[PDB]
Amino acid sequence: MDKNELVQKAKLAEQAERYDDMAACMKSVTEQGAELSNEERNLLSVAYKNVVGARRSSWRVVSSIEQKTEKKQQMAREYREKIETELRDICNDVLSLLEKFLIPNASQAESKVFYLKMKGDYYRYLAEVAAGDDKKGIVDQSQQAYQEAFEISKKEMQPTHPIRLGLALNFSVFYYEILNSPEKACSLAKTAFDEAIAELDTSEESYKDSTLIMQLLRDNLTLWTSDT
Amino acid sequence: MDKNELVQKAKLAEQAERYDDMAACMKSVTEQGAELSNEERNLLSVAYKNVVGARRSSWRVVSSIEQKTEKKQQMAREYREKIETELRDICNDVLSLLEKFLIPNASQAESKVFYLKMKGDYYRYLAEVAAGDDKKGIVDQSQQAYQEAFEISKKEMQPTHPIRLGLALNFSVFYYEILNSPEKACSLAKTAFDEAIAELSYKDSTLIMQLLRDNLTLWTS
Amino acid sequence: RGSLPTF
Amino acid sequence: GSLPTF
Repeated sequence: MDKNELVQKAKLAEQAERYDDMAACMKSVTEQGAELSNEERNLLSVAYKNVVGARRSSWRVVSSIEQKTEKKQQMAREYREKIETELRDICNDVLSLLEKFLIPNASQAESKVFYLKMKGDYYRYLAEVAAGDDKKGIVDQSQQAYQEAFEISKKEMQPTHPIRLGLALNFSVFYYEILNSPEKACSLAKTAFDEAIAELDTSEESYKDSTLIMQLLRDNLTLWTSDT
Repeated sequence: MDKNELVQKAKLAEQAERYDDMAACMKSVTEQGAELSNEERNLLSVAYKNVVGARRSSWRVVSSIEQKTEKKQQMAREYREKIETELRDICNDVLSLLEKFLIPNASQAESKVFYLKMKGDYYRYLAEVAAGDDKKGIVDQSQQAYQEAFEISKKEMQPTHPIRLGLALNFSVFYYEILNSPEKACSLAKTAFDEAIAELSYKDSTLIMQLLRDNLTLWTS
Repeated sequence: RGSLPTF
Repeated sequence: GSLPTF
């Protein structure tokens, strides 16, 4: 099975909303060693976001039922752990591809910031369902991946680049939900918004993507300050 | 396992929207042999409706890409056949549970008409993908179950009844999309709507009557 | 969007 | 509140 045929089946799977099939196709494309193109890198990101997202949504529901209810309590607990496993298996697959193929092959600063942001993303997803001594190590792994990607983007990217703005959006989300630091979250999002606004006076062809992330940066700022 | 534990695990799978789990749990409940209660019946209907519905949506997309195209049409074809196999396996599962358990156990007319309407729906789903001489037999199987449920619902069930109205909605859809008989589909939905107005759980009934007239507006346009 | 949904 | 796929 050649790479160009795996990619086509992955694009067909995205149209059919068959995201488990999409991730399996992009996983085999990545495991061939060749550096991912811009399209293939997006296909892999979209595939695993939907795959991990379905279990994330399922987890928050069964976890809330387990908390908000004896015999029925157990079944909510046991079912939540089954989803929790699935969730952990998906993240470990992504972080294995990033550690073994994606990050080592990233020769451009744009690709490095992308894969390093995604590494902090899936360590954050693990932290959402983590508890105890294990949780502390995962959270630190997520903050180190975000903080790294933050500093190549600050030195190699313009303030209006969608990858830099998207990383600042997820990094600030990490600070609010994972570290429980609303001040560091609001400061990070407000700085990225204003630096991009200041640069807007002096970007092209990425109009739609950057302005959408700028709105999400201000949306999160509005909601977080309301929790004074 | 416990039937109550299976039902409550199925209820858990719905809130998590893990419909393959819900169908597997509800399939085991049906296989125990006892007549399903109204709650268990709706959980089974909702389960397989979502499992086959995901493949139906995927099939329409990949099949349309295949016809609306050389090399790309090959993979689009191969992908549709893979989805078609998944959809065939799901439909054969529901029809087997109806043939060996659900319909024979149906005591009330309500329990009946519901399960024959189920049988006509999942043969109609098979007719959406079937081709050749196999399609002719599948289409007649859907109409047979649809007709039987319609004659029983006409005798016992009130005209404003949800399942009687819901069966007329799906039967009219069968005539329009499978048999390509719009005048028959429009007629069936019109008398069903008009017979319900003659009588006038009202919220469930009036939603289907809106859907029946909604299809009438579309088909006559 | 023609057939019956489950609400 | 995180980044969507667009």
